[PDB]
Formats: sequence, structure tokens, C-alpha cells
Amino acid sequence: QGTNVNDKVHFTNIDIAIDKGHVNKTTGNTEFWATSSDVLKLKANYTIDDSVKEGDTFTFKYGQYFRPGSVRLPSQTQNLYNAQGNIIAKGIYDSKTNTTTYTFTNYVDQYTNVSGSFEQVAFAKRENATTDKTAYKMEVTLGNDTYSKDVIVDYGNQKGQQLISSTNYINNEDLSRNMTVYVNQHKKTYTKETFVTNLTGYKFNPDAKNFKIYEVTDQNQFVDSFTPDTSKLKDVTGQFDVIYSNDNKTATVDLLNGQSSSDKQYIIQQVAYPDNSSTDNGKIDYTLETQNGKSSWSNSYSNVNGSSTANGDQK
Amino acid sequence: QGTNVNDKVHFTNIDIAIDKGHVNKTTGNTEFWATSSDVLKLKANYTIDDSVKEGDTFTFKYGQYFRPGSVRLPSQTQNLYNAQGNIIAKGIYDSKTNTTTYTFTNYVDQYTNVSGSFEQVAFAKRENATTDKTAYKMEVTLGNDTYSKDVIVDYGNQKGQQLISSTNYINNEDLSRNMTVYVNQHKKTYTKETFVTNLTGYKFNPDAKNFKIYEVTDQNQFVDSFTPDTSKLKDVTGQFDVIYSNDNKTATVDLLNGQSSSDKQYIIQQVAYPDNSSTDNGKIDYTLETQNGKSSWSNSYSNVNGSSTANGDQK
Ligand SMILES: [Mg+2]
Ligand SMILES: [Mg+2]
Repeated sequence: QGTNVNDKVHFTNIDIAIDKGHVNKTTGNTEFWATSSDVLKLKANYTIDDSVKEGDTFTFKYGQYFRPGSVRLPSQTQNLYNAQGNIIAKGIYDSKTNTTTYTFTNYVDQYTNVSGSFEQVAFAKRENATTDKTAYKMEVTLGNDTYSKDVIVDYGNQKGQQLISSTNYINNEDLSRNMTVYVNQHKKTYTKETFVTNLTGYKFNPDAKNFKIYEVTDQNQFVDSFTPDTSKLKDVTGQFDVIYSNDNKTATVDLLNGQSSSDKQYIIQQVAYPDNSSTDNGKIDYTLETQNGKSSWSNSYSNVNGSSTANGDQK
Repeated sequence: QGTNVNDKVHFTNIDIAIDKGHVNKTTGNTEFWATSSDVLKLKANYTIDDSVKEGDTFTFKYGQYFRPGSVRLPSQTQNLYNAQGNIIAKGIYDSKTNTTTYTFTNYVDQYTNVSGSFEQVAFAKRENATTDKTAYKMEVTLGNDTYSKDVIVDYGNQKGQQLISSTNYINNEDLSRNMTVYVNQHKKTYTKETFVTNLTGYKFNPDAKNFKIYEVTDQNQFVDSFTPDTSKLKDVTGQFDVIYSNDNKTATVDLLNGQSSSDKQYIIQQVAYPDNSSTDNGKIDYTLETQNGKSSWSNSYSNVNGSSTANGDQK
């Protein structure tokens, strides 16, 4: 009962593809533009040996640079279906081990000569696949069958920009946007440095204590993937006053923080929660006001479903 | 009751954008590649005059070349929401008049100073926006506020191909693929002409009488949009023998049809139904076997969700 049957579930035609992929003007390669709506697609065929029984298990093990999901983190639930639309294997995905463990239903005792296929949306493990225009080996083991493919990733980090942001990830359970903002990558000096975030369709939760400010101590902390390793970083959150306003849709912080000038470099992380469950569409707008003027970077969320919103004053 | 309040619902910042759009390498323009996953996005802000009351109506009227929806036809249901996630206007889209009529709830009596916005996925009206690399004026009237934007469409009709297919539309209610296949656009002569369709993840319904063969009598009838006008066409369906096999996943037709040779040109339409409701992913493969060898064209469906299937022999 619970027997591991990795050796009895046989995968063929394993493939990782970039969907849709962006062709690099100069090199001619198709790349994975992770911040331009590309995803990875993992596909395979499989057969199940007849001796497999109800409750037998098998695993999908994903590698260092590869995981299921998209910008949105994968569900803990991962199921496989039959052509009738019924679940035949119930899977639990563990992020810590980057592994899904599937358990067969009674389908495998009710049916013989089973063959199937799947297609799964997949992505870079951003905390490891860190750097723009760099090939990373995307690896997976389905049962005991291994496959790998090199994928060139680009996240578009423009290291000359004084303000640049990206979605780090979307939470699968609450659809919150988990943001990463890079301030001062090019190491200028400022004598005014007001950082404002304005949310459309989202709100901050100040009580959740998830607006975090890290002082960079090494340029290589700014990973191109916008998924820095917050355990390497200097947390200075408590030194700053983050002021909320506009129904928790605006956050303002004086990054000078009582100094007359600063050449400090920052990684800022934030969590923005959709207004309601009818949509997660919206926009997050960043501005940085310095002595030289204002820089801006925005992040828009517009799905293929459409949406609408409205507000008014109750009488 | 039921007062038309088009004059009392005011739209601003109306926009139609191509999402994502494709840049034409030669011309430099951003184009709507309708068969390469682009859609249109209609956006606007609005305000509601306070005198509007429950049951008051307003329209969105779409133009000759523009409609809501995507490759998938729009729902008859079109709602507007507030930031709490509640419906504030219940809409009915009529394809015949290309108009949505919205009815306000009691939100517009219980609230004052209402403003809002929407974002709607939209598309070409393919029966009218027929031709590749052609600008079509995409027009809409929201209330009494009109807007238009020229959009260059491309469907990728390669007129030199002896066989080419496209999705005409996806049915919104049953997710069927409604396909258009062009045979012999360049008008060659054949002495073998076997046309086969193979479905993966879909089945034909032979009983439904929706596999149609039209004999082209004017090159113009091949519209690049793959949405020909079947009223201008010569229906020859009943002359041909369409042979179903492989669990209604394969259809085979001898297009020579008892002649020794043929230079006829054909438009073929078909309807392919998903195996189940858990997904509509899958593929349709077409081949044409002539004296010269075999031509093939395929259409794949791979959503951002993932899917899986399987089949076996019930014990
Ligand atoms: Mg068995
Ligand atoms: Mg009113």
C-alpha cells in the first residue's frame, strides 16, 4: 500500500518548450522572456504498467532551475485526468523538495492498457536562474525518466535605470502580487529621494508587515530575475517610515531618511492584494522623485478574461 | 422604467490596444496577428450621473469590423462590476446587432458619485475584416461616446499553400472548434486528392451534419480571415463521401470524387468537440495526399492552465 511505482510508469516524448518564446534580434535564438508573458510548457506521453494499483505513488522531480507554475506559483494540488474528465492521480507539490508526489486512484485497478499524456505550465526557478541572457538547464525526472533542455532566460533588468520593478511572484492562494523594486542600481547620489507606490485594483495591508527594505551591500545582490535571496541581504526596514494613504493604495517613503544625501542602493519588496475575487487585473505604479526629476516604472496586469470596477459614495 | 440613459453614462480615456501585438519587420507597424494569439483590449473610464436609476439601460454598440470576445465568440452575458466584486449592470450581447444592452441594478440608486472602468477582450469581426495586412477601423460607441482606431490585421493566409487551415471560431457555450480549411488556393490539377483530418482531444459528431464542403467559384471567396461568407458559396457537401473512423477522431474524403482529375478549389468547414470539460486543449491535424506527395497543416490549442488525458480498456 503506497508502493512507489516510478519504475512502472514510463514516459516518452518528453519536451520542454517556450510558449511562445521571443526571438533575440541579434543572436537569432528563441528565448524565454519571463517578464513578457512567456511560460515553459512541459509535455510527455506515458503508459502505466497493468500491475500498478490503487494508492501506488510516483513522482515528478524538478531540477535546480525549473519548476511547475508561471509567474503565479504552482498549486500544492497537481492532478492528472483521463479522457472522461475524471481525476486518475492526485498529486501534492512540495516547493521545498521541488517534487510532486502523485497517488493513483482506483482507475488503475478498473482499467488495463492505460496510456496518457500531459502538458504542464512551468517556469524558471527564479531564485536560481538569476541572470539575463544566460542559458539554464531545465531538468525534470518523470518517474525514472530524465529529460533536460537548455533555455535562455531574459527578465529585462536594465541596470542603468535608477528605478525598475518586476513581479517576483503571484501567490497562488490569494493572487497577491509580490513585488521586487530596485532602487539606484547605477549608484548615483541623491539629495531628494521620495519613493511612492500607487496601486490600482489592489491594496497594501500594513498590519501584515510585508513591506520590506533591504540595503544592498554588494552589486551582485541585484539579481536580474527580481528574486533576490533575502537571506544574504541587510534588512533595514525598521529604520524607515513607510506612510500609507489613499485607502491603502499609496505608500510613500523618504529614502534619504534624515540624511542630507544618499548613495545607498535598495531592494524593496511589497505585497499587494486584489480588491476582490472577480478579477486580479490592475496596475502598480512606482515613482522616484529626486533632485534631477521623477523616474517611473509600472507593472500592469491584464488577463484574457476582461474585468471591470467602480466605486461610489453610499447615500 | 427601462429609461435609456446613454446620455447619462459618460465615458472617457477610451482606448483599443493590440495585446500583445506583433511588429511587421518590413513596415515597422504593430499589427494584430489574430491567428498568433493576439487579441484586442477595449478600455474606458466612466461616470454615472446621479439621476440614473435602477432599471435604466445603456448600450455599447460595436462597429462593422470590431466585436467583443476573442477567437472564442463572446458570451451573451456581459456584466459590469464594482470594486466589491458585485454586479452593478447586467448586460445582454446580441450578435445580430453587435450591441450590448446593459441594465443598472439598484446600485445606482443606493450610491452617488459613481465612477468606474472596464477592460474587455475584443477581436475583429472576421466576416468583415477579411484581408491580411489591411487596416480596419475598429469603432465603438459607449453610451453616446464614440471612438475609433485603425488596426492592421493579419491572419497568415499563405495563398501558395495547397492546404491551409485556421480556427474560424470557438463556440462560447460548448467550446467546439469551428474550423475553416482552404484546399487548392493556387489552382493546381490533382489526380489523387485524399483529405484527412485527425483530432487529438476532440471528436466529430457525424450526426450533427456540420462537416460542409463548398466549391469555390471565385478566388475572392477565399478570405484571409478564414471566415468566408457561406451564403456566397456553392454547397457540394452531399456529393462527397466523408468517412469517419478512429472513434470519430478521423475523417477522410476523396476530393476527386469519382473523377480522374480535379482542379476544383474548396472551402471545408468542420466542428470538433472537446472530449471533456476539464480542458479544451488538443490539436487538429490536416493532410492532403496528392500525386505529388503529402501536404499538412495543423492547429494546436494550448491554454495557460495545463491539462492531461488518458485512455484504457475497462476491465
Ligand atoms: Mg493496474
Ligand atoms: Mg442614481
